[PDB]
Amino acid sequence: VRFTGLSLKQTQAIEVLKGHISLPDVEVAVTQSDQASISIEGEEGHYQLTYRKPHQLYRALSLLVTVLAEADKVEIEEQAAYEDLAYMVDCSRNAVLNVASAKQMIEILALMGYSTFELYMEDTYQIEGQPYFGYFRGAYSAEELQEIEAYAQQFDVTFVPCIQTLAHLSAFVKWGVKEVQELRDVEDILLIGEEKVYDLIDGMFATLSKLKTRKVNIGMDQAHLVGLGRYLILNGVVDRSLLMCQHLERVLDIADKYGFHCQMWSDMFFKLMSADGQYDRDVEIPEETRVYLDRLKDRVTLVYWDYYQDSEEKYNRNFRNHHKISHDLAFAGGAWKWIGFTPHNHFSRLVAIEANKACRANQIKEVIVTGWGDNGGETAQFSILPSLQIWAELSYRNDLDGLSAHFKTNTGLTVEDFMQIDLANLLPDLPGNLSGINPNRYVFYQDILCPILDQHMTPEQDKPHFAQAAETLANIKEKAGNYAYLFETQAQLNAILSSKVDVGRRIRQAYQADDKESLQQIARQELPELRSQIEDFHALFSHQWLKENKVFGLDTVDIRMGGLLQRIKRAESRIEVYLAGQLDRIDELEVEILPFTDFYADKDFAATTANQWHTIATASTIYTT
Amino acid sequence: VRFTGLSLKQTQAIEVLKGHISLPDVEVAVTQSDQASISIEGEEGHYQLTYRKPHQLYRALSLLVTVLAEADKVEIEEQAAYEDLAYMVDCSRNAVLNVASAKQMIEILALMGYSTFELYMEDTYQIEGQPYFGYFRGAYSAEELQEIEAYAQQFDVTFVPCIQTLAHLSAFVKWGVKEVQELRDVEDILLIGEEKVYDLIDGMFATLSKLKTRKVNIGMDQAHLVGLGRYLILNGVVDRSLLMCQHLERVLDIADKYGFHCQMWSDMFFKLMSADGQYDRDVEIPEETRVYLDRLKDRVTLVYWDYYQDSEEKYNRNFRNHHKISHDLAFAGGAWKWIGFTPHNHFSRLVAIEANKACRANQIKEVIVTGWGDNGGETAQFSILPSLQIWAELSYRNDLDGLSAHFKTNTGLTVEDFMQIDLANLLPDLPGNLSGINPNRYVFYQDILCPILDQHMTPEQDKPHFAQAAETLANIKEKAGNYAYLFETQAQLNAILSSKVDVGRRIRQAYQADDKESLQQIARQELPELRSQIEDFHALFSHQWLKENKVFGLDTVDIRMGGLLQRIKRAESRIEVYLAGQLDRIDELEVEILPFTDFYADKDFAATTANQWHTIATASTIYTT
Ligand SMILES: CC(=O)N[C@@H]1[C@@H](O)[C@@H](O)[C@@H](CO)O[C@H]1O
Ligand SMILES: CC(=O)N[C@@H]1[C@@H](O)[C@@H](O)[C@@H](CO)O[C@H]1O
Repeated sequence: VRFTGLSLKQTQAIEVLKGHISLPDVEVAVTQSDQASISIEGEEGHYQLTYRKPHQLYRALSLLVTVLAEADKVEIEEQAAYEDLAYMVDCSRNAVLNVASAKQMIEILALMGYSTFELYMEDTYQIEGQPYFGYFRGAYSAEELQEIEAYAQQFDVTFVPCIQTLAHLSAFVKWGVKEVQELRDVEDILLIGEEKVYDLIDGMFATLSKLKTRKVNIGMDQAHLVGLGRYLILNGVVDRSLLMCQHLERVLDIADKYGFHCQMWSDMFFKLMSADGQYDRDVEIPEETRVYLDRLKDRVTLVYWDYYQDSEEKYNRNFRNHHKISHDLAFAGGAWKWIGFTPHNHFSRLVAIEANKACRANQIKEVIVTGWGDNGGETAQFSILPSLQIWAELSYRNDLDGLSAHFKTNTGLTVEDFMQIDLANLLPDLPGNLSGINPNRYVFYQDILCPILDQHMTPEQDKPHFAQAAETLANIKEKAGNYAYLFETQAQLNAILSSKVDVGRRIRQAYQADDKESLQQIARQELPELRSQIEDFHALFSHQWLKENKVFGLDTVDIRMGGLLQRIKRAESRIEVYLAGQLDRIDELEVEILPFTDFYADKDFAATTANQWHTIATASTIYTT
Repeated sequence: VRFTGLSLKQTQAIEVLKGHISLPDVEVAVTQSDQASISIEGEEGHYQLTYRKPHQLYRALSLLVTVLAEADKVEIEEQAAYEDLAYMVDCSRNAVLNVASAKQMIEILALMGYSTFELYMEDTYQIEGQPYFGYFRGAYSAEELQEIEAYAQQFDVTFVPCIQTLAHLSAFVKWGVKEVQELRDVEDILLIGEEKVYDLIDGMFATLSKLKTRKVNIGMDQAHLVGLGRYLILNGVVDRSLLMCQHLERVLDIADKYGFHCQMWSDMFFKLMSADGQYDRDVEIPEETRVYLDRLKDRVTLVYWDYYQDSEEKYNRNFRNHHKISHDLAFAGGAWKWIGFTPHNHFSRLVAIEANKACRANQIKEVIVTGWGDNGGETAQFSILPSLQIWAELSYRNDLDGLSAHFKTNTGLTVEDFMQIDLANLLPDLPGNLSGINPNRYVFYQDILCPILDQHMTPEQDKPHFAQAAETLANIKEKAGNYAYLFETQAQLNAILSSKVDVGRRIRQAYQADDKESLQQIARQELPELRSQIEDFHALFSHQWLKENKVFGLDTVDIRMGGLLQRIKRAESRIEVYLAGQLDRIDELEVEILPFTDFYADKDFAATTANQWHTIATASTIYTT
């Protein structure tokens, strides 16, 4: 590859990206031009490449590599619909992306066309004088954040931290020392009005001000009981919509002190000013709150977040609700990686297509693609690359015609192969448009003796689905190069699910039929083999985790999986005592299984959504007193 | 032994009790008399024994066996201070007392002098038409409760179910079906004013009405956020003291429909009407509430519960507070068995002495001794027998001069030997008068690599304390007869704690000193042996659990211990990886350990209180989303 017109910075960036893409032997003249986000023209090995914004050079090169495998003549012109496209990684659900993996992620985002990289850190960044904040969580040092940001800057990608300045601070506020307890209202919510809370928040911005970036998402989502705990005890009943504004104004003043411009999640305005306390509502704004908001709206960008709607109209409705408060809006979409071990790129594609229509219809300047890790971070950080390419394609081209070819240029895999990563969730009888259906997770963590999700299993279809999935994924692993770990992990999981999906039911059928030879088989052969496979899964999972994340947080998985293993040993031992005639009855097996949840009771399929480890694993108490 | 004056019922009861006590070959003439709770006179093999209330015969027999070992001549007269002395077993914290153990407990309570046996059941009794209420919890059927009660009736011991009609329903309200969710306010609290809530409660009393007893404790403690969840969203802001009264009225109306008389925990009146939301307060009663409350207080007995005070004076202050609301009061004291694996009979003794003074000074007629099982029910049900004998002696004699001798008649062990059961809690530098200090539990469940309670350990003291305790307990085990299991369990726990108390610290010390030999030894000898020892403990614990309780709830302990075991394996593997030179640092060990809590920071000792498994075991998230 011969380039003319590059700076040293750009030539060095390109050197890094040769680790992902193969530049052919051609001559490319490069310039900045406002004419297009990306333009590439020329033929017979001599090409002219222009970008509007510096970071767009890297997507241009991915396009160039792609189209030259196909043809000698190139006519590319792209007009991105969004001023900014960002990817936000969850670093608060136990999985803290390690620095080396943050660098890989940045490289890929740059090839895809993202302008912005973001980390969501509730308590997982260090604040001077707050030793419990992020303690044993692998909180990023200021230096690590600076290194990560500086790396992104190598590709003209900007960095935006997503923090919390109200709720979602559960891992911090649990620490039973006065310096932390005095900051609390209730649950995971900080105490509005308490000066020590504003000292903490000032501390958050002092840390962040060590970065170059002056753009921040301050959070403030899901503070459902705000003003109703220690706040209510100290101050009595207040208008909670005004309370939100008072808090918001204090935080904005602190941001201003450090020169930051803020975004925030939008949901609490709607929840606190709607009759049934929900996000998706047209709001009745009390006049005093309307006056307060009118002055605050000019100082903050509201982020409408929605990972769920299957149609443009549903989004547009919410955009119209938001316009009643502000026209300075951004949108946050979803790269589904928060439903256990296995992502849902398929569902992500479905909703992105529709969200992109709505966002364009409402002149949304910025889309933030979110990669949440709900309830323990058990899905791989790189599991959702197809979703990321999907949104990039939608911004730059408004279609997916180039999705797989650009994807294979950037990763070595076709997007279709990569999206087989979803397989543990893709039961055949599901419609593609319902969210959160996560058998990958609940089949895995379910008990043996007390299988409380058993009514949601359909062994005739599920067993061969999982078995075939494991074979499909082993084949993809062998051609996945450096992405192999992802597929190996999923293959082993599907192998486990193919038998575990009904082992609990088979134990009960054998018990009821008095088939003792079968119980003996299950206790002495199948369940010990099940433990061996789970330990193999745990090893693969640990390799995956340690490759992507800091070690901190893996401990919760160690605990969860060690518990599962011990519960399988209980199944073995209880069966043995019964077979030895030292029990008349196995009481666990005498209990009739009820539906776990009725959330999809009306549908013809049996699967469901169950995404809390502690209620998957047992009907007993385990965290409560 | 030969008796005259016995009914058939009494003759049958004494036959059963010969299983516990050794009646000497003497002649006893028995009659009821008003002259004393119990009197015994006579000599030379011929005795006259009177009792006031039928159940007191059985304590009288315990006393007779005791004194006849001392002497031929007998002069006994007792006047009990309390009309009723009850023991309440927690059957809601995962450990549901099996029917066989309920019968043993009743037999022992009879010999001690208790008039009343109680079971605390949040969701752990069956309600027709409510299939999720007690699901997979080992909830008692009506027939099991009837059997337990009829068995108590054999000894003229009455039965009082303790239930919940407001909060503490967490194991039920988690179930994600509409028929459960529609009953919810917030957290573990039912939705006041919802008719389906009142249908549920009617169901509760429908079940209980199948019993003979017409006395019930309806709960209503600790509903901290009542009115502030779904209640607030549906109904707006209301006077919460009035809300409580409205709910209470409804519940009492349901009780009246079935002929019940109610007791209730008193705390929410004080908490809702005090300015800081605390129990130990003389409260200003709002005017509208006083009207409502004065009516309600004539329909229910308030139970002042307090397990913590080391002085009469503090109890007296709270009695005075209560007396400004009602003179229809009972008192609840504590047999401390809710702080992990190991009871605190010693601390129970200390507070009982002072509480007994206060109850006597305030004319209290009924004392309920409570045996809570907080956060998984991991302490043995029979671990607190000394605390039970203590309260019986305080009622009947107003002193403990007879405590050890009556205890040994009743159990075969001196009370001093039995109370060694407490040892895993009895660190030598603790004063006797501070509650909740439970190294038994937190030393056990603490992580290895990330030992977040390490600052609370005092190895030079604690190590020989635990090792010596294990020997002491092994000796007592050998003379404990049918109670041996209790001491066997505790012996193995103390053996584990003597090394585990500082294994995390020694790993850190060897790591910093670069003592790779000690790291090897710890990885390859100590930690595998530790896992072996914990598996033995798990085996002993399981035998104890299955002897005393239903199998339901053991699963949570399997999970917890399974997870601990797996975390010890992680410590082994991380060290190995490091020893192999495939890591430059073990990041877990580079984190400086802070105090876990400042609760007892001002004291001379290092130990503390930490009684939530999920926060002992990890600093990561584990139940939150
Ligand atoms: C702003 C926002 O997205 N908040 C939460 C987020 O933390 C994560 O849990 C996500 C996926 O389930 O759901 C949202 O309710
Ligand atoms: C009425 C009552 O005693 N309520 C609770 C009880 O459930 C138990 O948890 C106990 C020991 O901690 O503490 C209490 O505050």
